[PDB]
Amino acid sequence: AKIKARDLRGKKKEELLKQLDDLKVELSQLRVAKVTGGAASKLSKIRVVRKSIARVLTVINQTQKENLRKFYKGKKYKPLDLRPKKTRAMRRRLNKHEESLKTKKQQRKERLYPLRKYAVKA
Amino acid sequence: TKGTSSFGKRRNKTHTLCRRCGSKAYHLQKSTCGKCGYPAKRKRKYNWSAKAKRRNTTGTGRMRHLKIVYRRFRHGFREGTTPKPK
Amino acid sequence: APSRNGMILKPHFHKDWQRRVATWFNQPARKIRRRKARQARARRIAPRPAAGPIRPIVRCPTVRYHTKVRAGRGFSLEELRVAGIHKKVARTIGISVDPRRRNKS
Amino acid sequence: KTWRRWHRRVNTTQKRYAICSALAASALPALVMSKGHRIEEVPELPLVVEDK
Amino acid sequence: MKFNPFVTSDRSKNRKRHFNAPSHIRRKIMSSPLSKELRQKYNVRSMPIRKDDEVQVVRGHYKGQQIGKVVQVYRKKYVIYIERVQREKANGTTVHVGIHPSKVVITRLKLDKDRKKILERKAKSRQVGKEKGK
Amino acid sequence: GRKRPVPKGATYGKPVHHGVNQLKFARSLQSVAEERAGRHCGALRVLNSYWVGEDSTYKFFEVILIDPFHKAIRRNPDTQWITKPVHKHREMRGLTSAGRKSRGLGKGHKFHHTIGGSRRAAWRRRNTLQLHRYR
Amino acid sequence: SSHKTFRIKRFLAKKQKQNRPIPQWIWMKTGNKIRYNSKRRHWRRTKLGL
RNA sequence: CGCGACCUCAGAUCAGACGUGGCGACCCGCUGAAUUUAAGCAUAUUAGUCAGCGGAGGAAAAGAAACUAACCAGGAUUCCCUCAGUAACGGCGAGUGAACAGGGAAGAGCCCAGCGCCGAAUCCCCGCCCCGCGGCGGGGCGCGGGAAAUGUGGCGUACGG
RNA sequence: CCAUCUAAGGCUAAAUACCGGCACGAGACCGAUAGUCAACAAGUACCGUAAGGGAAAGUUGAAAAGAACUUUGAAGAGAG
RNA sequence: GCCCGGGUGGAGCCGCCGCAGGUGCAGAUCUUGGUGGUAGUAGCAAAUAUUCAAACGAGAACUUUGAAGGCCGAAGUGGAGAAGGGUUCCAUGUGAACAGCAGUUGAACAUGGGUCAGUCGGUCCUGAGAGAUGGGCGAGCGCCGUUCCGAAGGGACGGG
RNA sequence: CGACUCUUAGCGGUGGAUCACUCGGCUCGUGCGUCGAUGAAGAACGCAGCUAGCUGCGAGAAUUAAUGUGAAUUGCAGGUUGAUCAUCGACACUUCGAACGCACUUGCGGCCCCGGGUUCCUCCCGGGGCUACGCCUGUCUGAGCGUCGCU
Ligand SMILES: [Mg+2]
Ligand SMILES: [Mg+2]
Ligand SMILES: [Mg+2]
Ligand SMILES: [Mg+2]
Ligand SMILES: [Mg+2]
Ligand SMILES: [Mg+2]
Ligand SMILES: [Mg+2]
Ligand SMILES: [Mg+2]
Ligand SMILES: [Mg+2]
Ligand SMILES: [Mg+2]
Ligand SMILES: [Mg+2]
Ligand SMILES: [Mg+2]
Ligand SMILES: [Mg+2]
Ligand SMILES: [Mg+2]
Ligand SMILES: [Mg+2]
Ligand SMILES: [Mg+2]
Ligand SMILES: [Mg+2]
Ligand SMILES: [Mg+2]
Ligand SMILES: [Mg+2]
Ligand SMILES: [Mg+2]
Ligand SMILES: [Mg+2]
Ligand SMILES: [Mg+2]
Ligand SMILES: [Mg+2]
Ligand SMILES: [Mg+2]
Ligand SMILES: [Mg+2]
Ligand SMILES: [Mg+2]
Ligand SMILES: [Mg+2]
Ligand SMILES: [Mg+2]
Ligand SMILES: [Mg+2]
Ligand SMILES: [Mg+2]
Ligand SMILES: [Mg+2]
Ligand SMILES: [Mg+2]
Ligand SMILES: [Mg+2]
Ligand SMILES: [Mg+2]
Ligand SMILES: [Mg+2]
Ligand SMILES: [Mg+2]
Ligand SMILES: [Mg+2]
Ligand SMILES: [Mg+2]
Ligand SMILES: [Mg+2]
Ligand SMILES: [Mg+2]
Ligand SMILES: [Mg+2]
Ligand SMILES: [Mg+2]
Ligand SMILES: [Mg+2]
Ligand SMILES: [Mg+2]
Ligand SMILES: [Zn+2]
Repeated sequence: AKIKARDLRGKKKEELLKQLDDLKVELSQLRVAKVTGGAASKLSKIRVVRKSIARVLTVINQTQKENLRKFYKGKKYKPLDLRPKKTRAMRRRLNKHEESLKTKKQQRKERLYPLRKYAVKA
Repeated sequence: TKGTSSFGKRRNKTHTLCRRCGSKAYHLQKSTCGKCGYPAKRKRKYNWSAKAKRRNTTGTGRMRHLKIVYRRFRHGFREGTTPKPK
Repeated sequence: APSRNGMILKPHFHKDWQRRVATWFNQPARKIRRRKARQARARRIAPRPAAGPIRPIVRCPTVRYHTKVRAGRGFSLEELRVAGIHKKVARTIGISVDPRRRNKS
Repeated sequence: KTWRRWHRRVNTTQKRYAICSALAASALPALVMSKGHRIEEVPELPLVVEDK
Repeated sequence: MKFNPFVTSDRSKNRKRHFNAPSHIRRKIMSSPLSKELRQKYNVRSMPIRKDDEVQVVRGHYKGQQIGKVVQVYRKKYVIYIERVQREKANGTTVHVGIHPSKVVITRLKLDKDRKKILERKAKSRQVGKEKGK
Repeated sequence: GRKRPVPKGATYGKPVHHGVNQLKFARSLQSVAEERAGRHCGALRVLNSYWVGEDSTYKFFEVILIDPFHKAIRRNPDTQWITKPVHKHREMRGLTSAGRKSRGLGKGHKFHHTIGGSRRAAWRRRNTLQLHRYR
Repeated sequence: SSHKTFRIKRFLAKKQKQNRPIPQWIWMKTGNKIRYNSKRRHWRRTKLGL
């Protein structure tokens, strides 16, 4: 009676689309019944069918994008949807490597004169 | 003649609805909004009227993306991960 | 208008002084924050002196104060060289160093 | 206006004088009772107990 | 006296939080004490009220020695309804009268798995607190 | 120079502000050129500029711009400072060498007007009341 | 006017839909302070701007 | 005439990137009044203030002397106390008005061009292989392409090298 | 004659500022003609072509237990 | 100014020693709100005009039907549109408020309905004009300019 | 006597003062200090069984998934393997808007790939993906009685 997202994950796309179509036709029948005058039991089911449709569509989209990004993880250029989505400012900062690397003159200087741990007697 | 009699002749409008700010201030003949200056890239905003500035400022509308980033910020813009399943 | 007798005054309140007023209601909070930062740095540098690098002896540069002795900005290169301290190693072992100061005496 | 003169400063010698006067007056049964404190059973109003 | 600087003692703030707490805070707020036997058995003092626990009414016009089963918990109105406390209106139909949980004591609980988990957690925490207090 | 943009004369007010066509701009033509180049190329950052020629009615400047998102500079440690967001539109904020000259920045008795950040900062610091808590 | 634009007709439709009175089950909720619809507009009195 | 370099300049729905607009309490660059005071008023004052324009950050700007001083000398910038309503400006009228030294908060110093020496010893990008890749990096292989001698990298900058 | 720097290239945290924003704490403050214009479906209703202007409005009761039923009147509205 | 008594009321309040102030109203053509006399008064008088019978209904000068007498008199008090209005249109129901008397009636209120296009218009063209690029000017948002300081054609019969 | 007027009191109206309440302000302080072509701020239109406003949301439309919690939501109906709330990291997110094929009527296109007509042979219908300006590095195609070199 209740369609849940837990057991829809293992199923593949074809029967998911078939179930979506069945839910859509059931929703259309519910709407026409509401217009022509139906029981409160049929009126209440409209929300549950809408939410079941939402669940099916959400599962479809989630699996599709998971597979897409899994397939694209091994490539240099990714679609903007699959690229990380943080603030525009943080997206154009220097990355960790080019933020950490140092000129070899400074490398030489800090190698020759490192900071020392020390204390002075009172 | 300059008053009540003249008031009967007005039957064509000067402004219409702006396509950007939504107010009825789009002068047709000048093709320009008198509230936001729609054809211009930058919005019309003078700070000699703080009331006008506060009528249509950032905090007035839906804030449908800034509201979300305000709470995304409280976790360091965590992304690409999910909580541990049951 | 002048009263019977008194001082001629020139109050400098002919501008919009009420817009630029610096109240000091955050003075205790500022002191608390400075303290906390001070102790945080002192804990951060574990055995090192809390005050910082040692500094040098200098004379105040004026007839009014030339009898007094301050703490200077840093030791100069002549003093470091004659004391046998390298200018680069002094900073990392705790000696404040500046190259601007001369030594006339 | 927020820049009213909220705070006042008192001389350190005057503060110490006030503290001394309060301490001295705390040792007189008449003044302590007139303050309203019920000390009719107290054995000795400069009440001192050990450090335990 | 409260010393934590991050928790408020402001009357208006506390009242606002109380009157706009969400439902899962309402569940916490409407808790009522256990009977003496249950308290001694479970080493627990208070429990949030559930739908079909039974109750002794301690204060109000309906105080008495009648064990009454709760019919439903109206969290929006901060009220529970007991199957025996009720009054008849003008037309003769009988309606339940609201009773606040704080004026209510449980006779015995509905032992669900979550309920017994909560009871065991409360008892364990109280016992470890007492042992630390030793 | 710079003549006052007023309708015919009509700079209404007291006679001390009646001047029209002998006024001088506060910024140099080099700074104006740098700001024009920066405005036209909004994706680059202005580094410096130099004079290459002039005549009666024109002055010619060549201005260096840097593309901040090119790897050739983003991977070079000593020039990646310009890629920081803080250095946007230096010519518009008067931070280039030519722009700085007009701000009256300096050290010594000649430049007391800009003790602190700038003229704005000095004027602010000198024109507030420090109403202390105790007074 | 019989001649009208699509956006004008849509705005008119929304304004007309907004003009109904409140449902009778509103006023006897618990946390309710509404007695009637105070935003009702009559075509003779207020002229919709535009 | 043709073919080939280089220079200068075009065309692209060429491959990959970047800017626009908003908020604007605090900050930076311009432009910038008149009410008002002077018991009138034009210089002054209001005020480099309001209004106007542009550009940012979490702070901004400033900053390691073409400095202060004249002392037995101090030593980047910034902020507070004081210097001081003082030196000074001003129909010397009304009014305006800093700085050095001194005590503190904090405290951090550095890098190029040039001059020269190193077989351009330098950098970017495409293809394949290996690592992890939700801040696209490291290693290797490419008689792969390009930039660059109209000058990339290492040493090196006034405290000398 | 002395003194002191080395301009016309560049980077740099901390102390400092903050009537906007997020999240908090407090008060010798105001207590519905007060305090924000706005304690409430308030920048809302409403006015102006437009720039823009801009309100009024808190309190049953512990719990609706919000007056069944009879009677006069068409009803509002009354008596029990 | 205050203290008691009586009544109403239903949850906080005052005395003394100090401290602090947004601390005392008859006026300001004071601000906001409320209420009087005037006063059951002025008035409900521009464009000739209404009458009889019946029905419905608690209720009829005003509603509906029938009859009579009138007016608009085709440059209309007729039949349709443009602009503007935006559901005022239609049916049913109600008579609290509104329609400055009344209403059984309404453009009021409450429930529901109603606008169908290859050919009717928009959509296309250009007019007076408006307005980008190139260019120029401009501290700057931007402004001038519309062929003028432009490498301004992405088209085609045909042939290979 | 009666009417009318005046005064005082009781009661009843009218009105909404006073008092007592306060999920609201004002002021000070603290920590953080984060928007946008991967499409912001703002606007429009829609979305509930009964829904006008406010609020929430976006054709998955008073919300989907996931995690925590653990038996409700409620004005009336209807129906523990997890109701409702909260958190929020997955997913989705209509039209305008810097707003981006050209214009602003939602009018008119162009190119490529799919599904219907065809059984590609072209139209027609539907679906999907591109088609703004400036600018940087590189690539390709070019122009020049610009400077040259061999014929
Ligand atoms: Mg702007
Ligand atoms: Mg006198
Ligand atoms: Mg005197
Ligand atoms: Mg605690
Ligand atoms: Mg100037
Ligand atoms: Mg100069
Ligand atoms: Mg009208
Ligand atoms: Mg005067
Ligand atoms: Mg005058
Ligand atoms: Mg003057
Ligand atoms: Mg001046
Ligand atoms: Mg300004
Ligand atoms: Mg900007
Ligand atoms: Mg930012
Ligand atoms: Mg800086
Ligand atoms: Mg130097
Ligand atoms: Mg100094
Ligand atoms: Mg003095
Ligand atoms: Mg004189
Ligand atoms: Mg001055
Ligand atoms: Mg000093
Ligand atoms: Mg110190
Ligand atoms: Mg070199
Ligand atoms: Mg130099
Ligand atoms: Mg320098
Ligand atoms: Mg700098
Ligand atoms: Mg405190
Ligand atoms: Mg009141
Ligand atoms: Mg009341
Ligand atoms: Mg009460
Ligand atoms: Mg007060
Ligand atoms: Mg009065
Ligand atoms: Mg009369
Ligand atoms: Mg007609
Ligand atoms: Mg007709
Ligand atoms: Mg009709
Ligand atoms: Mg009437
Ligand atoms: Mg036909
Ligand atoms: Mg133009
Ligand atoms: Mg009376
Ligand atoms: Mg709706
Ligand atoms: Mg869910
Ligand atoms: Mg759950
Ligand atoms: Mg058109
Ligand atoms: Zn507009």
